[PDB]
Amino acid sequence: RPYACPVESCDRRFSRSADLTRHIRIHTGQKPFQCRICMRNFSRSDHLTTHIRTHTGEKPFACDICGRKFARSDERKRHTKIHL
DNA sequence: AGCGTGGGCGT
DNA sequence: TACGCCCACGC
Ligand SMILES: [Zn+2]
Ligand SMILES: [Zn+2]
Ligand SMILES: [Zn+2]
Repeated sequence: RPYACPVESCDRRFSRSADLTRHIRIHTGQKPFQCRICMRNFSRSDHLTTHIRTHTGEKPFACDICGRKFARSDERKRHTKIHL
């Protein structure tokens, strides 16, 4: 990790410089992606993609056991474990 | 449950 | 750079 955050209060370090460039948005407060629906801003395009599903009700991820649908794969993952 | 949001990293 | 997921933490 040759790339450290130059911010005074922060001690984080990164392997790839591009990851620090993304991280630095936490301190500058830049949120480049906007929701056309509710006008809310987001720091990441991937998080913007999933936020919009809270409006459309789109749920691409169904549980392998019962078939209950989820907007994000991680919610389905958190759910599947309840069948154990 | 509903879902924000950072870290690791692949395309 | 710009984007897209997995994985995880958090409220
Ligand atoms: Zn920092
Ligand atoms: Zn929105
Ligand atoms: Zn299920």
